[PDB]
Amino acid sequence: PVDFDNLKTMTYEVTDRVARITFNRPEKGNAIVADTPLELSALVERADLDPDVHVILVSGRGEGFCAGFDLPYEGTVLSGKTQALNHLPDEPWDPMVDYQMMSRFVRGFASLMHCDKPTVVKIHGYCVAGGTDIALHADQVIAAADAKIGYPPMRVWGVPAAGLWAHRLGDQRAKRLLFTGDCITGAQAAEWGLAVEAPDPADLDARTERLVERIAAMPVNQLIMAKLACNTALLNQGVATSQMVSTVFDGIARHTPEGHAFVATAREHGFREAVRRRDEPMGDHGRRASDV
Amino acid sequence: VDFDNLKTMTYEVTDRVARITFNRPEKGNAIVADTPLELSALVERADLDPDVHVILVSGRGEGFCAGFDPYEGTVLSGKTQALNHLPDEPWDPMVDYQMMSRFVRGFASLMHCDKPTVVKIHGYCVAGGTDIALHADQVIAAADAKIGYPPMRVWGVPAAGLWAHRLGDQRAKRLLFTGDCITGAQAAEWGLAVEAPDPADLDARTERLVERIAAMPVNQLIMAKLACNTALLNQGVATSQMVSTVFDGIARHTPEGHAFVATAREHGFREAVRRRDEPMGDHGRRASDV
Repeated sequence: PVDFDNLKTMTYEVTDRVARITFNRPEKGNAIVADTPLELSALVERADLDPDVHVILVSGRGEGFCAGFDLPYEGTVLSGKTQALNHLPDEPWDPMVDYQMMSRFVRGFASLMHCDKPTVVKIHGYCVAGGTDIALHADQVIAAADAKIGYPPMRVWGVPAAGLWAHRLGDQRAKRLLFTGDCITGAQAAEWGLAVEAPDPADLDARTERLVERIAAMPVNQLIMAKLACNTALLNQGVATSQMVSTVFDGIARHTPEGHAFVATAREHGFREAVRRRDEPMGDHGRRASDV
Repeated sequence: VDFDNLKTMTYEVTDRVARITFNRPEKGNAIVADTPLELSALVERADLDPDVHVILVSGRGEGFCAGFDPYEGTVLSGKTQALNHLPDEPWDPMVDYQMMSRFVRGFASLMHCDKPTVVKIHGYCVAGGTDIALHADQVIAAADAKIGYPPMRVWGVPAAGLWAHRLGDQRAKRLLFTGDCITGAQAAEWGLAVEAPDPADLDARTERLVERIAAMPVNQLIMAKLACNTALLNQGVATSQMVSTVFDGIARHTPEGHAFVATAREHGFREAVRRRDEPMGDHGRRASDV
C-alpha cells in the first residue's frame, strides 16, 4: 500500500488547484521501478477525489523527464524469483507470466488517460523508451523545443507496451519512429501533434504554468465532462487492444535472441555500454538528435 | 482492504478455485461502499496467485444480490454525496459520476482481470446485482432465478451499461423498456447465462464447470480471455458504461427519482419497491412472463 508520507519515487503537492506529481529519482533519469506505477496511480486517484484539485501536472526532476525502465510480491506471479526464472534464455519462458507483470506497469501509467480530471505532462530534456509509455497517456503534453522524444528500444529489447504511438501520431509517423527507434525533437513533436506546444527550454516552465492555470480556471464539472466526451472518440479507436498486443510484444522483445544478447551485454559491462552499442551506430547516442 | 477483516464478502482458495462469496445475506448481499473495493482487491489477489486458475463469485443467503443498499474531505464523502441528492437546489452530475463510476470500476474487475470469472446466480440477481454479474466471463443460473433491472421503472439506469453487449439490441431493450425480469432458464435461452440447472443441481453443475476450467493451464486461460476480450471491448463497452453511469445519476435526480425516495422515506424502501412493481404484476420473486 502506498504511504503518502513516505513516497519512494515521486512527490505530491497541491498548489491552489494544481496537483503536482513530480518524479524524484533525478540521478537515474527518473527511471521506472516497481513502485512507479503504484505511486502514480495512487496519487492520480488522490487528485481525482480532492474537490480543490482541477488539473494534474506531471513532471520530473533532474536533466530529463524520464529515461525509461530501470534494469509483498513473494509467492505471487510478480515475485522477483518468478520473474527472473521467466527471463532465463535456455528454457521455455511463459509470455503470460510476463504479461501479468508488464500489463500492471501499463495499468498504472494509464491512470493519466482514464482519470476523471485533466492531466498535463511537461517534458524537458528527454522522454524516451518507457518514459513515453507514461507521457503518451497524458491529456496534454508540453515539451521543450530541444527535448528528445522516442522509443529507441524498438532497436532491441522493447516494443512500446502502452501501444499509443499510432493513436497519438497516426500510422505513418508512428511507423517512422517504431521502424527505426529514432527520436524527434520537442519542436517536431508539436508539429506532429504529439505535443500541444513546444516552447524554447527557457520558456517551458512559464508556458506550462500558464497552460495549467488556464485549465485550473475552469470548473471541475466542465473539465470532467470535456474529458469524458473527448475520450469516447479516443477509446473507440481500439486503444485497449493496441495496449494489450503491444504489451505481449514487449515481453517477446525481451525474450528473443536479440533481447537476450542486449541483456547479456548490460550484465557484463553495464546498461550504459549496452545502450551505447545500440545507438552509436545510428548516430543518435545520448542527447544527440536523430535528424528525422 | 484488509484481507483479515473483510466486511462484505469472504475469500477462500480451494485447489485452483478462488471463491469470492458475498457475506451480507441478511441484507440480500446489497452493495455498499466497501463492496467494489473488496471485490476488486480479491480479484487482483486471485490474479496474482499462481495456484489460482479460476474465480468463482457467488452469494450467501436467498440470492446472489438484490442491488444497491475515510472519504471525509473527498468528493465521495457522505456529506458531499448527500448534499448532491437534495431536490430543490441544482445538483452536480459529475460529483455523482465520480461516485457511481467507481462502483462500476470495481465491478468491472471481473471483465478486465487476467483470469476467468464465473458468477453463480441462485434466487435473484436484480438491479445493481446485474451491474456485478454481467461483467463475469461465465454466468451460471438456477432455472428459477429472477434476473433483470427493475429500477428502469424509477430510480436507476444500469450503470454497468452491459445489457446490449450481453443480449443484443432487441432483448436488451425488451428488459430495459419495462424493468421486467427473466428466469434463469430464459437467461440461458437468450445467451446471458451459459447454462441454467434446476436449482437443486446448481451447486453441482457450477463445481463441474469451475473444475473443467481449473483443469486448464493458467497461461492458456489468460490467452483465451485476452483473445475473446479484444472482440468484446471493440463493441464500445467503455462508452456504454460511461453514458449509462451518467444516466443512472440522472435517474436518481429526476422528479420521478425524488418521488421514489420520498415514498421510501415515508413507507420504507421495501414498500416503495412493492408499489413500484405490484402494478406490473411481478413484485418480489414473481416472474414477469416475458
